[PDB]
This record gives sequence, C-alpha cells and structure tokens, in this order.
Amino acid sequence: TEEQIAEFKEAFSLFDKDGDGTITTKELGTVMRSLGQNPTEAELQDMINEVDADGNGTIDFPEFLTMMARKMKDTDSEEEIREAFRVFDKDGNGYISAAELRHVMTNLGEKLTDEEVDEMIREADIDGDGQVNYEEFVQMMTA
Amino acid sequence: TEEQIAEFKEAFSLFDKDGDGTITTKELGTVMRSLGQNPTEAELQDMINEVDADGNGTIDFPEFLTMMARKMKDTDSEEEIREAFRVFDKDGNGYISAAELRHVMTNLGEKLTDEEVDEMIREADIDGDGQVNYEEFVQMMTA
Amino acid sequence: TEEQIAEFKEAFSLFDKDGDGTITTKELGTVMRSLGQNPTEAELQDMINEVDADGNGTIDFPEFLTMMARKMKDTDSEEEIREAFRVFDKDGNGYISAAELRHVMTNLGEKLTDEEVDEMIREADIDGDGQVNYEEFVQMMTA
Amino acid sequence: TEEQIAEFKEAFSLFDKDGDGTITTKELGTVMRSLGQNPTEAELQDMINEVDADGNGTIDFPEFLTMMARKMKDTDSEEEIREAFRVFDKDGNGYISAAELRHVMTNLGEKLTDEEVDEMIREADIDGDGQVNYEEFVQMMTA
Amino acid sequence: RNAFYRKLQNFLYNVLERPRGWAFIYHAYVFLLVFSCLVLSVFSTIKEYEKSSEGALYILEIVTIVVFGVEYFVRIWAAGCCCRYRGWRGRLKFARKPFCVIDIMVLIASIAVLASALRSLRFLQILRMIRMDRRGGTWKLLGSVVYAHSKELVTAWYIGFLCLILASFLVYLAEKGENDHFDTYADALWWGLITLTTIGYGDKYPQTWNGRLLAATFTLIGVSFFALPAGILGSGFALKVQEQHRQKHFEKRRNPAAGLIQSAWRFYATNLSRTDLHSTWQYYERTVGLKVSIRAVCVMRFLVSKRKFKESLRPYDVMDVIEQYSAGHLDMLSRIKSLQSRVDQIVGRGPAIT
Amino acid sequence: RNAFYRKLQNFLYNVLERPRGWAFIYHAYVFLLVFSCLVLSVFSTIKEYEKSSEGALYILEIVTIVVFGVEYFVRIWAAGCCCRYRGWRGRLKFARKPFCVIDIMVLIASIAVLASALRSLRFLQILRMIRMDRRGGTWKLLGSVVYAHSKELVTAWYIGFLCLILASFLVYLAEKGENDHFDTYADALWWGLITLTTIGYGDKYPQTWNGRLLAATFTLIGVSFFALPAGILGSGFALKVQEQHRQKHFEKRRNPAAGLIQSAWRFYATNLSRTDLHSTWQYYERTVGLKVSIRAVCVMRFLVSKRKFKESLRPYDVMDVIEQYSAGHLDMLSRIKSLQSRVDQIVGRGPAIT
Amino acid sequence: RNAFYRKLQNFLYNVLERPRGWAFIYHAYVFLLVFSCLVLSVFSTIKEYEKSSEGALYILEIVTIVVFGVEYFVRIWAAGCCCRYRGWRGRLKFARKPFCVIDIMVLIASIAVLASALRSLRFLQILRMIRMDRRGGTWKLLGSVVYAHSKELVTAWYIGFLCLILASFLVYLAEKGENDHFDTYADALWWGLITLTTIGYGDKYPQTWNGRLLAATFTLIGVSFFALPAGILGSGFALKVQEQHRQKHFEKRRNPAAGLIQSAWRFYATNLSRTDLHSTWQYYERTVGLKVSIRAVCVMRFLVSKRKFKESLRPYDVMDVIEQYSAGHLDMLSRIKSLQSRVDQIVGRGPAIT
Amino acid sequence: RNAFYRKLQNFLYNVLERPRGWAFIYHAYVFLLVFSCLVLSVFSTIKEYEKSSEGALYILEIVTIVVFGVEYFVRIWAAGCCCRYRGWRGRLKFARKPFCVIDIMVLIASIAVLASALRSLRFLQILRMIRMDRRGGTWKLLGSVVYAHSKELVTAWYIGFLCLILASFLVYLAEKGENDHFDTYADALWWGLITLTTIGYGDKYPQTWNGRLLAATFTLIGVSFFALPAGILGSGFALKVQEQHRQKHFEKRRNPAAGLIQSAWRFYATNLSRTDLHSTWQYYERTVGLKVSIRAVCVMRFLVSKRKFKESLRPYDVMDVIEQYSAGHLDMLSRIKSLQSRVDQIVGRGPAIT
Ligand SMILES: CCOC(=O)Nc1ccc(NCc2ccc(F)cc2)cc1N
Ligand SMILES: CCOC(=O)Nc1ccc(NCc2ccc(F)cc2)cc1N
Repeated sequence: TEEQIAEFKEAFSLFDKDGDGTITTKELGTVMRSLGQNPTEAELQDMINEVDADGNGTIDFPEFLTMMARKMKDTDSEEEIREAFRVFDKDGNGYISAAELRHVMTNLGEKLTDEEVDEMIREADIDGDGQVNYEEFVQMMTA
Repeated sequence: TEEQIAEFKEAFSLFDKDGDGTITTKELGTVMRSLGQNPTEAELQDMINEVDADGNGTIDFPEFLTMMARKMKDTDSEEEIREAFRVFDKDGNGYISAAELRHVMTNLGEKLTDEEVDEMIREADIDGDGQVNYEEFVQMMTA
Repeated sequence: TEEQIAEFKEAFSLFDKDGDGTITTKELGTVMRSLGQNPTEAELQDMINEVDADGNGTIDFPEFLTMMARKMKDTDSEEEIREAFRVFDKDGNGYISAAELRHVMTNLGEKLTDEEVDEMIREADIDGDGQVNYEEFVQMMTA
Repeated sequence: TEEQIAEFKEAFSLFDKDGDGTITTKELGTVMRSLGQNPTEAELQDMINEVDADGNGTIDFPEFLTMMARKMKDTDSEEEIREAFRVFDKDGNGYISAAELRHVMTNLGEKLTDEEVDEMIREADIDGDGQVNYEEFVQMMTA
Repeated sequence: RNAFYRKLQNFLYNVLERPRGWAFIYHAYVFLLVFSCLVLSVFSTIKEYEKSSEGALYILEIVTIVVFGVEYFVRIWAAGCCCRYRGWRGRLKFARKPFCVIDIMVLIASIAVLASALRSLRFLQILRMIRMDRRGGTWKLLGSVVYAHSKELVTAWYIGFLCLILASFLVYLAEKGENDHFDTYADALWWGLITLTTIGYGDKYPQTWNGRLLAATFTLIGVSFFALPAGILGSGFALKVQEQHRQKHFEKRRNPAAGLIQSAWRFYATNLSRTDLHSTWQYYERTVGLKVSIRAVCVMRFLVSKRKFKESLRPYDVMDVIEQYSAGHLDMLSRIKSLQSRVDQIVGRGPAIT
Repeated sequence: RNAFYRKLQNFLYNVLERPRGWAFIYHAYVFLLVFSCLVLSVFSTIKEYEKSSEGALYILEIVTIVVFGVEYFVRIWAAGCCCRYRGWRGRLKFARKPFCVIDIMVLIASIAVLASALRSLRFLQILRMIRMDRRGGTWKLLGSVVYAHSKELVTAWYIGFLCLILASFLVYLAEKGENDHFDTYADALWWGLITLTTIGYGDKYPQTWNGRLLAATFTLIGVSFFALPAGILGSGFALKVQEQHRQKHFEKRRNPAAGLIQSAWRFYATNLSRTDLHSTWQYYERTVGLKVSIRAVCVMRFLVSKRKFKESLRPYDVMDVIEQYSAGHLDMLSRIKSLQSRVDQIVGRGPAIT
Repeated sequence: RNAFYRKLQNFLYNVLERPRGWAFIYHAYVFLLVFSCLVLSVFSTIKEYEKSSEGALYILEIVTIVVFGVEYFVRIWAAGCCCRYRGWRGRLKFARKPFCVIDIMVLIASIAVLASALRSLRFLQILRMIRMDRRGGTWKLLGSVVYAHSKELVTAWYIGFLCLILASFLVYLAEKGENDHFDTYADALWWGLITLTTIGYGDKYPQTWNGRLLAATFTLIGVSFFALPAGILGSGFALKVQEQHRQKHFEKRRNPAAGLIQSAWRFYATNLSRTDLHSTWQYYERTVGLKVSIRAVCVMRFLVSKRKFKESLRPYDVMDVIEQYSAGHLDMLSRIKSLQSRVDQIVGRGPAIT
Repeated sequence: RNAFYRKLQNFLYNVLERPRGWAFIYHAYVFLLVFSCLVLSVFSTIKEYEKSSEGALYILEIVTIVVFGVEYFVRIWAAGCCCRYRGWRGRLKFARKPFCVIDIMVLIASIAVLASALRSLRFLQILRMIRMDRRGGTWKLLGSVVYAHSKELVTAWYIGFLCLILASFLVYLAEKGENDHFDTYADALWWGLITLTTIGYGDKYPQTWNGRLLAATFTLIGVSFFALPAGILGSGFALKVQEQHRQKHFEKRRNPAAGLIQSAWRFYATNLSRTDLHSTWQYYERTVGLKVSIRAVCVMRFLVSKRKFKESLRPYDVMDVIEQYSAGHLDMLSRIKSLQSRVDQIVGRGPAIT
C-alpha cells in the first residue's frame, strides 16, 4: 500500500542515515546500537546479503520495500522450521510442553521475555494444555 | 446388493444408537461394550477417522455402507502385511511353523482362541506340514 | 541347425527315459546317476524350473531344444559373474593369481580336476603370468 | 594458431625422437631423463593413454596438438579438485592457511620449490591474509 | 470374586513368574531372608557367640521354611494364571518339574528337621539360593560368551600354563638348596600358582638373587596373562549388552508387526460365506446387522492396527538413516510417479491428437 | 557499576555455578585447601609430630572456615545471576536447599569450635569434600551404568559367591585338624575372602597338599570372577563415553535449531495487526517507520537465523553419509525437477500445437 | 572297501586335520591323557606318595607313548586324505616337517626309555603338549594384537618403568637405615617389583611413616599402570572377535560366489569346437547327444549356481541396509526403466505421426 | 659423492628422524645398550658381586658415552637432510633445542666422569632413556585419553576415596584395643591403602570378628573400585586404536588428493602469458617447443594425477557403502541423464515438426 510504501521509506531513511539511497552496514550497526544491540559487522553483512538484491554492501530502498512488503508465508521454510521445532520435542510426537518451551526459551539463543515466550505459547498452545503441538503451530504461522 | 444395503443400514442403526444418521464415538464405545470390549475413546476416534469420509467425528451411513461393501482385496496392504508376516518368520524363508504361529497368537497382541488360530493355520497352512508359508497366505488373502 | 535339433532330440530321449515327451525329475536323477552324480530332488526341480517353460515339473523337448540352442552370451549375467570373480580377487585389482584360482578350485564348491582348472587358467590367463585377470575373462566368455 | 601449431610440431619432434609421427613410450622416458626425471614405464604409458586417441602406445602429433591446444578450463574436474582442496582444509570452511599449504607443499607429493608454492599462494591467496580460500581458487583456475 | 479370582491369579503370578515391573522387590527380599539365615547359620560357627547364634537362628529357620513352603503352594495356584494349566490336569501335570521336585524334597526335609543337622542344613539353605534361578540363564549367558570367545580364551590359558610350568621349574632349579621352601617340584608349583595370580601369601620366596632374577621376569609375563580372561570376559559382557540395546529397539518394532497380522486373519475370517471360518465368530459369540457389525468391528480394528504396524519401528541409527533414506528416496518416488502420470496422459493424448 | 554489578554477578556466578571454562581451577584449589587440611588433621594423629601438627593445623582450620563461610555468602549474592531469583523473594527463597542447609549447619559448627572436637571435626571436613558435588551426578552416573549392566553383574556376583562358599567350605574340611588356622568355618570364610580378592595377607594358608590341591583350582576360578566387575564397569564407562562423543556432535547441531524457531515466532509476533502479540513490541520498546524498522530488525534476524539452523548440524559419520546422501540424492532431485519442468512445458504446448 | 578306504582316509583325516565339527573331542581327551600323565609325573615329586606315584605313573607312560606313536602312523596314512600326497612320493615327501621330526624324535626317545630319566622325561611330555598346536596360531594371534597395539603398550611399559625406578629409589633413600629390609638398591628393586604387581609377599615394607608416605602415592600410580596391559590386551581380543563376527557373514557370502565362477568356466569349456577345452570333457569321460547332454549338464548346473551366487550374501547390518538400499533404489530403477520405455515409444512415434 | 652425500644425509636422517621402516631396530638396540648399562649399574649394588660389577660396568660406560656423543654429532649432520637447515645458519640455529641442550649437558658430564659419581651417574643414564622420546607423545597420548575420560575417572577416584576413608576409620574403631597393629588412625590408613589395592602385605589385619565383618564388606567394594581406572584406561586405548584404524584408510585416501592439486596449480602456472608465473618455469629451467613441451610435461602429469586423486580413496565400510551407493546411484544418474537427452531431442523436434 502507498502508506506501507511511505512507512517503509520512513524506516529506510531511518536506516538511511547518510541518505545515499541505500543502507550500508555502518548505518545498520548504528541503528542497532540506537535500538540497543551490538550486531557484529559480518552480521550486518548477512542482513544486507539477504536484503541486498544487487549485492552492493548496502540495503537500497528497493530491497527495503521488498522485505517490508513480504510476509512470513512469503519465506519458504516450512519443513525446515518444523525440524527446528522437532529438536526440542525430542520424542518427536508433535507436542512439546509449554514447560520445555518456556525454560529453553529462557536459556537458549536469543531468549525472549516472559511475555514474549508467553505469547509464544499462547499462539503455539491453542488447545490449552501447555503441551505445545509444534507442527500445527508452523502450519498456522507459515500459511 | 440391496439386501447388503439393508443389512448395512440395520447394523448402522445398531451403531446409530441415537438415530442421527451418523455413528458418533459414544455409540461406538457403547456397541463395543455391548459386544463386550472396552475400546479407548481415541480408538473409536481412529475408527471414525478411517471410516469418517467427511471427518465429522461420527460414522455416517454413507461411510458405513462403503466400508461394509468393501473387501479385503479393496484395502491395498500387500507388502505391508507380508513384512508383518516376515517378523515372526525371523529366518525370512517364507515358512513359519504352525508352532510359532500358534504360540505367539496365544501370547501376542489380540491373541485369538484355539479355533481362531486353528482356522488361521488351516488357511495359512494349505499343504499340511504346520510350517506356515506366509507370502502364499497373503497372496491368497489379498486377491 | 537340423543336426543340432537331432542331437538335442537324441539327448532329450536320453533324458526322456519314459518317452512321454518331457523330462520329469525322475529321469533327471536317473541320468545323473547314469553319469554318476547324486543330485537332490529339489536340485532336479530347479533344473526343470529354469528349463521348464510351462512349469509342469518335466523338461519337455521344447525347453530342451531352447536350452541346447542357447549360448553363454545368451544368459545375461555379466556383472554378476564379475562380482563372483571379485570375491577371490580380494584386493579387487582385476588380477587373481593362478595360484589362488588353482588352490581354491581344488578346495571350493564343485572343485574340478587339474586339467579342468588348467584350461580354466589357460583361458583365464591369456597373457602368461599366472595372475588371472578376471574381468577380461568374463568379457571374453560373456560375449 | 598456426604458430601454436608450429611450436607443437616442434615439441612433438622433440618427443618424436625417432621421427615416426608418434611419440612412443621410449621417447617419453628419454625426454623425461633429458628434462631430468625418471618416469616409470607405466607412467609414460598412462600419459600416452590419456593422450593416445587411437590407443597405439605412442603419442601421435594429432594427440600432441590436441593436448597442446586444450586449456585447463577444457578439462572438467571442478568438484574433484575442490574435494582435493578440501582435504588439507580439514575444517572444510573454505580457507586453508598459507602455512598448511606451504608446509605440506614442501613435504607432500611432488613438493615444489619455494617460489613454486609462493606463486601458488599468491594466486591462491588474492585477499592477502595467508589463509588460502580454496574454492575461490578452483573457481578462478577452472574457468 | 471369580473375576478377581482369575485376575489376581494371572497378573500376580506373572509377577511371581517372569516379571518386568517390581517383582524382584519381593524376590530380593525373600532372598535377603534366606541369605541372612545362612549368615547366622555361620554365626553359630563362632563358639564365643554361637549360643545366642542358635537362639535367634532357629527363629530364622522357622521363618525360612514357612516362606518357601507357602511359596510352593501359592506358586501352584497362581500358576492357574497359565492358560494351558487350569484345574485338575494342568496343575496336577506341571508339578513334575525338576526344580519343583528338588524344591519339595529340600522343603520336606526342612519341615522334618523343623518338626545335629547343621551340615546338611547348610546344604539345603544352599539349594534354596540355588533355587533363586529356576532357569540357568546365568550358565546360559556365561557359556554363550565363553564359546563366543573360545579361541581367545584357549590362547590365554595355554600360554599362561606354559609360563607357569617353565618359570616354576626353573626357579625350583634356581634355589634348589638355598631354601627349605623350594624343596620339591610340588613346592614350586604351589609357589607358582600362588604367585602368578598375584595373591602373594609370602610363605615362600626366592633369596638367591639369581633365582630372584628368574621370577623377576616370568612374573611380568604370567601375572598379566592370568589377569587376561577376567578382562576379556568383562568386556565381552559389555560389548554384548551394547549391541543388544540396539536390537532392543527392533523388538519394540516387532511386537506391533507381531499383532497386526493377527487382525489381518481376523479380517479374512470375517466372510459370511466363510462360516467354515468359525474362529472369530465363535470368539465373538462367546464374547457376546450386529454380526456384520462385529465383522466391521474386528476388520476395522485390523485396519487401524495396519497403520499401527506401519509405526511398528520407530528409529534406529542405521534403521533411522533407513527411515531418512525412506524420506528422501520415497519423496523422490512420489515425484517420479507424478512424472509417470505425466507421461501416461501424454501417451493417452498421443492418439487423442493423432 | 550496576551494569558491572549484574555482569559480574551473572557471569562470575555461572563460573561459580555450572561452568564450562576454567572454574574448576578455583574449585580444585579450594579442594586442595580443605583436603590438605584433612591430611594434616591426620597429621595430628602422629604423636611424634602431632605437636607441630596442631601448631600449623589450627592455622589451616582458620583458613578453611573462612573459605567456605565466604563461599556461602558470595554464592548467595552471585546467585543474583539467576533471573528467577533477584532480591528479597528469590534469594530469601532458594536458601532452603538441603545442600545449603547442611552447608550452614556444618559451617556454623565450624565457627563454633573456631570461636577436643577432633573426631566430629574430621566428620565436618568430610562433609565439606562431600559438598564438592552438589548434584550426586557421581551416584547418578554410577547407577545408570549399573542398571544398564544389571544382569551381567548379578551373573558375576552369584557365581563368585558360589565359588567362595564351596571352595572355602571344602578346604575347611580339607585341613580341619592339620592347621590351627582353619579351625572354624568362620576362619575359612575369612580366608576365602582374603584370598579370592588376591589380597594375600599370608596369615593363613593350607599345608596338607590335598587341601592345597583344593584351593589350587578354586582360586583359578574365583579370583578371576571377583576381578570381573571391575573390568566390566571400566569398559562400561569407556563405551558410554565414546557413544556420547558421537551424540555430542548432534547437540552442537541442536542449539542452532534450538534458537532459529525463537526468531521464527519473533517473526510471527511482528504483525502490526497482531497488537495482541505485544511480546516483541514490549521487548523492543523496553530495549528501546522505526517500529516497522524493528519488525524488519527481528524478522530479518529470523531469516538469517533460518540459514543458521540450515547449518545447525555440520557432520556425523552416519549423519555425514546422510549429508553426502543429501548431496547425490538432492542433486538428482534437482535434475528430476528439471525434467519435471520439461514435461510441464510439453504438457503446456500439448494444447499449444493442438 | 577301497571306496570306504579313501572315504575314511579323507574325511577322518580332515577330522584329524583342521576340523570344524567334533574333532576337538578326541583332541581334548588325548590332551587330558598326556596332561594328567604330566600331573602324576609331578605326583612322583611327593616323597610321602611318590611310591604309588610311580606305581601308576609308569602305567600312564605306557599309555602315552602308545597313543602318540600310533598317532604318528595313523596321521601318516589318513594324510592319504590329501590329494597332493597319495602313495610313495607324497607321504614319503611330507614327513620332513619340523613338527613331524620333533614328533618322531621325542617319541623314539619315549619308546627308548619305555624299552633316572625323570627330568628330561618331563621335558618330552612338555613337548607333547607343545605338539598340541602344530600351527603357532597362538603366537600369531598374539603378535597380531600386540603389533596392533604397539604404541599403547610401549606407553604403558615406559611410564610404569619410570614409576618403578623412581619410587623404589626414593624409598630406598627413605628407609635407608631404619630397616634391615631396605639395605641395598637391589633390595628395593625386589620390593618395588613385588609390590607394584600387587603381589604383596610381606617380607619387606616401610615403617618410617615418611617412607610410607612415599610408597602411599607411587603405589596408587604404578599398580594401576602395571595392571593396564592385561586390561588392554583383554579388550583387544574382545574387539577383534566382534568385528570378525561381522566379516564372518561375508565369507559365508563369499563361498557361493566362490563356486559359481567354477561352473562359469565349466560353461565356457563346453563348446564342441573347444575340443582344446578338454578339461571338462575328460572330467566327465573320466566320471563317465549324451555329450551335448553333458554340456547341458554342466552348463545348466552353472546357471542354477548363477542364481546361487545371486544369493551368496544374505544379510549384514551395513550390507543389509545395502540390500534394503537395493530394494528401494532398484525398485526405483525398475520404474525409471519403465519411463525409459515410455520415452522410447514416444521417440518411435515421433516419426510415426510426423 | 655429493649426490650420495645428500642422499645418505636425507634418507638416513629420516631413518634417524621420524621413521616408518626399520629405524626402531637401531633405536631399540641402542636402548638395550644404555638400559643394560643401567642394570649393571645396579649390579654394582650387590656387594657379593660388585667388584666384577664395576669391572665390566666401566666397560659399558665407555660404550655408552661413545654411542650418544657420536649420536649427537651424526644427528647434527644427518639433519642436513632438512631442507630448511643446510649449512651455517640452519644447523648452527637448530641446536638450541631443550632436548638437544640437556643432551649435551648430560653427555659432557658423562665424558667428564669418563675423563664416586654413582648416584648422579644413575641419574644421567636415567636422562638418556628419557631421551628416548624426544616428543612427549607418551604424555600427549595419555592426557588425551585422560581428559577424554575425565568425568568417569573422577567418579571412580571420588567414590573409592570415600570407601577408603570410611571403612578404614570404622575398623580403626572396630579393633581399637584388641590389636597393637591398629593403634593410630595413621595405622589404619596405611592398612586401608595396602589392602584396597589388593597388595596384602600381611603385616596387619583384623582379628575381632566384628572388625573382620567390617572389612569383609568394604573390601568387596573398594578393591574393585581401585581396580577400575586401570580397566577403563586399558579399554580407552583399545577403542581409540580401533577407530583410528578406520580413519587411517582415509589418510591413505588423502595423500593422493594431497598431491593432485599440486599438479593442478602446476597446470595453471604453465601459461606462456603467465611469465609472472615463473615458479614452474624456474623449477624446470633449474631442473633443466621444449618449453611448451615442459608445459605439456607438467600439465599432463597433472591430468594423470587427476585420475590419481580420482582413486585417492579406495574403500571404507561406510565410505565403501558410500562407493556402492555411488555405483547404483550414479548408474541411475547416467540413466536419468540419458532420459534428459531424450526429452531434449523431443524439445528440439517440438519445433521441428511444428
Ligand atoms: C562394584 C563394587 O565392587 C564390586 O562389586 N566388587 C565385587 C563385589 C562382589 C563380588 N563377589 C560376589 C559377592 C557379593 C556379595 C557378597 F556378600 C559375597 C560375594 C566380587 C567383586 N569383585
Ligand atoms: C603381556 C605380558 O604381560 C605384561 O606385559 N605385563 C607387564 C609387563 C611390564 C610392565 N611394566 C613395564 C616394564 C617392562 C619391563 C621391565 F623390565 C620393567 C618394567 C607391567 C606389566 N603389567
């Protein structure tokens, strides 16, 4: 949408610190520190790489708008993320407890906040037993 | 046949306890207790699932008649059941004794009666040596 | 050839002891004893089976003449026999010594006579070093 | 080119010691000793074999010119040589140090001279850190 | 009560019989009873304390004979658990087991002396603990491993024997006169065996440093050689148990396969024309439209068991890569079958447009 | 300092808590302190040197109680490292651990006597070294291996018992009168156990060569049998550690999978319509166009983590041939998909030219 | 009888020679004979019983020499079992074996003294039991495992040596004057070796608690180190036997492959034009239309053996997944070949409709 | 001679240096020399024979110092074998090795006393045998296995310690007054360690049957526990050597891959335009139409090496099923590529007939 296009141009200029028309890696680390994070330079590089259509080392507004307009169902990682669900459900029976989900989401990777994992289980637990069926949740998120 | 259709409607109403036009899980557990068995509710569920064409949680008379009209040669499990024969013929040479068949049919799964396993071997032993050739027997049953 | 057909009818009647027009298993064991060997009845059975076109339990003269007219290059077992060569050439380098060939041909399977293994190596050793290249020999025999 | 053809005829006569029109194995060992090396006769054989179009045991000038006119990008061994790169990069991360390259090139196979391995790393190290990315180098050499 | 009558007989005898849950609890405890009885039986063998020893020991003897006599009878009736044995014939037939007969023999001797028997009393308590097995699977397991390792063991045994013989004889001729210890070849052989097993009683040893130089090599060999068969058989058990763990995954797979075919024939016998197939009909009519209902009952239970056996094997490292093999390979087959369908429609429209 | 306050608490307590780097350095050294304290506590048990023994030993006692009292408190605050425990409730809640309470009990007794306690003093230092564990994973690891090997061990134990009993009893009736040593069955049982373990004190032995011929066989059996369970459990550990090495490669694989799904839901919660999904928005606004920027921030970090989990497993022999399986098989699939495209265009031009 | 003559020679010598069935029965029993002969030879070494010892021992000596002299001859003739040795040349040629010559040497000495030889008599019975082997496969098996483990063993041996040397020397300078035991470095070295092998004679030990503190560490190291090579080689056998079990499945596979090619050349030599191929014709004419019949005889036996070798390998875990690999993969190939046929007919009707 | 000069230096130093053939022959023998020298050095420690001991021992001392001084120098020059060290700088640079410097230090002390040194003389011969290693790969191999087994070992060590402490203390309070043996806790600890290692000196033991009942359990535990780490590390070696055998097949594969890429760059540097690539041209011109001939020389040697690396890996059970995987899978790919060609020609004649 045109308002989507405007918000994406706004955010792009936000990352477009120097205003050249692309988002170099330096603005990316800059905006990450502005948000508060210290992303390694190779990290900002791969973000460009998976955003940089041309591969110039900067995220142009073309690449910006294309990412900002694309949805999760526009990403093609169904069975991948399902295997990634399978790991914590070591039994591989389709249901991982909200217990194991919550605990490991508190002490693995970018562990989230309580409400973060809370909404995670609320969307990943839809039947109301804490046991988080994972393939249903990927099916619901990926469509 | 029309008389087949009538017997199937008769049996359906037998499972059609409440007469709604489908066989819910409750009538299934009911009729199983009437026959004498205590089937778990998930068990009656899977029976519906493999009978329930629509997937409504009840076995309509449509699904009823379709099952009742279908034969064993209308089931498509040849090599499956042959592997399932192969397990007890651990040597995998095509012949399992009536001994091992009888014994394990007395102490494995839904073990049958003496005449049950007896007719089993009589149909599974057709040459008359107790050694029950199994792939011949699946070939004879599946056609 | 017509003389081939005559020799094959002659040999067939030789196996056609009772003259019925087919070679039953009994004549086969009979002629094997006449030649001097004691072949087990299942052995004569498989000979019929791989000769018996109809599968009647007897080798008719049809099956007789077809076998007698077919050549080794009419058998389709190239890579099979080559693997069977590979076993004794445990190193799998293409050359098995006339030593190992001779020795194991003296003490494995139907071990042959000295001249039997001798002609074996003479046809299997064509370059004259005792080391019996085996894939060349299957290539020469199978064509 | 015609001058390429002339240089190749010149080198061929150089290997064409007896001037028969082909390069037999004897001239090959001869020219290798002239260059200084002692190649085994089976070695000169395989050189002919991969040069000998007809398979006569001599390298005719036809085969000579065809080899001399063909380039490295005319050889079809991309992923092969890349695996052969992978061995020394035991971690398999794409970068093998100039250290390991230099050392093993000093004590493995036909180890080269210092300038030989030096130009090897200079062409195999193009970014200037000694860590020799190998798949880039095969990509650069094979095209 | 008859429902509970056969329930308790069956299940509680399977506990009493080959168990899987917590029957070893009772069995280890009755073991403790009889074993501690034995220990205090030795406690009577201390004259300083033997008086009080018997004072409580006869207490324990009463307890023991009570325990196993009642075990005899109760195992009898609980063996009504067994289908093939139910009533007069069965339980009046199975009693002729050698384990059972030696049981009753030792036990009737127990009540007889429980109506100067110390030595044979020890023997009968002995036979009780021997009675713990009932199956010899100890000896079976052992001989399996042994025969599995036969040539290794014979190697060790032989070479150790030779070291023993040689070194013993040598030192016997090394300190023939300097020590009253080593005075007959029988002497040395006692010394060799007491040494090479690293027991080291101390009551003999060489003093002539030449003789000491003899032993100070052949020890270094023999003692290790004698130490081998322990180490071998120890591993041999360890290896066996690991590989049997892996196969255990498969037997788990096997029982669901083991039952689905049951429902399979349960399907085949369901033909109304197959009245000759009276097996399941009489099973149902004994467990008793409705009969075609029962047809659908057993036959549909077969179909669900069909997918059950489909999940009979869940994982196994090589079998698990068999399964992931199945994933990629069978997905490929799905795709090739599609291309089959494509070529088939093209073969159909070959004539359609020609 | 508060940034360093929580930094040092968290990281240095994780060192203090379950570590992976160099925390055992400190822990082994404090171990050395308390242990050497124990040793010199025994050093007081030499009257020739006990005077100087206590002279320095009370020095070490001061050091020890200081060390573990401060360890009590500092572990308390450093446990502010724990998210679930931060301040009044958490650290005034977790203190009720049995390890903790026995800690404070022994330690307050330590300062009490540090304000004729030799024996129980030894006991409390004992409990200190016991305190080294905190988890019982020693016993856990052991019982795991034991139950894993249960039937093997019972085999060895049983048959060894029988050899002990039988051979001991026999020789007791083999040298009943020729030796004051073997005079009660209690005597022999002492001898049997002291022998079959290859200890060989020497204070008893047979002299009647007939009795010696008894032992000179049953030793050859029993001593090896008693030597088995050491050898078994030794391997059992070895096998366990090897296979756990292999699986360790997979857990390395598992953590990148373990985190990518985090970013996955981090993507799903990023819908502006999903204001109900206030989880990440509040995470960012608490870590605080720009918000859609933050959307792209977390969601793009998810995408890069997607390829991250794609590399979650790197190699493993069977899994590595799984990967090379993936290479050839999936390259084939690429090629078959191409042929799919070919048949599809042909199916399209079927009508195009007809 | 001549048929039975060569039958008994061949088969009963293969029993006598390398057997697979129940030849060890006879061989273990003759072992028992000669061995028990040896034992009673030591029984003469008890003066209290030596009189009756020789009284029955010369009985057993008669038995022994009889047994192995007849074994010499009967193995000779039964070696007519051997194809390469039949009559004058063969059996008058093979007798020059070192095993055979030492056999006849010791045996003729046996009958010579069987026509004060106690010591060398022991030696010759010794050589009899040594004669049990005939192949040295004991030493072969050992050295294989040893060289396989060479660097491990050298590690253990070296470090154990260093502990022995160091700790012994130290304690020698730890109780240099307080004990008559430890008075020369030779003394200590005797003590070190007698200790580190856990023999524990008791005839020496440290009393100065400082010296005891020396040993009370270096024991903890060395004794285990000396205990290693037993444990290593014990496993080494165990591992070897497991993996050789797996390969054994393949040799079972190999013999059917091992014979099918025989029938293969048996086919090729059957050409009537291949009169030069007189091998099988003379084999048949010596074992003697009918000759073309014999052609079909041998050639058809080849074809059936062709499917025989097709079943040469039945299963093997990796080879078994090789086979199940064959199932899915080859079924796929059948399906792809079908699609080949489809494209081929389409390529044929390309011109057919154009 | 200069050709033989560098030939002998290089090859014979590689023998002298890290060998693979028969260099251990010389090295074990010089080992025997110095070691037997040590033994007779102890032979001087027997006063009955010490006179003749030194009489021949100084003979052997002369031999030893001669051997290793010449070894110093000859290893120096033979180290001209090393490319990086040739002449002044290299061999006057590498001499600063700690192994080398301790070598010359002990050796110059040897010639100094070879120009009452018994004790330190023993020490320097000691350092000679220590000099056998030069690499510490003993310690490296050990610590590898140890750290690999760290948690297992700590388990055993801990629990064994606890049994030692507990049972020793208990029996010390079990026979506190009935035996002069057990009179201080130091006494018992000596007894505990001497026992639990199954040494069994005999100089102490319990007599109060209550105390004997204490030990007669804690022995059964502890002695096995102390026997564990030997058994563990023994297997640990065995497992390591097996798996390293398998990987050894791959390093065999790796060297042909290891060299083919050499010829690969040897190809790339052969461009006449690549005069900047003077590496191989100067290699040839230093090893010296003809230059394009040399191009074909090196480049064709590269191509043949290309098929060489193609055969770099021959077999390996999983890699071997990788290869047979390659057979069936790649044959399938050949067949699919054919079907590709079929569809491609059909795609070409799509327009051809339309
Ligand atoms: C792992 C702990 O350490 C041991 O388990 N060792 C061990 C234990 C028992 C035995 N014998 C069987 C027996 C058991 C109890 C009894 F009361 C009498 C005999 C032998 C050894 N080596
Ligand atoms: C397999 C045969 O049996 C053994 O190899 N056993 C063994 C052999 C040596 C050692 N110590 C190292 C040493 C070696 C030689 C020496 F002269 C002095 C020390 C320890 C044990 N257990």
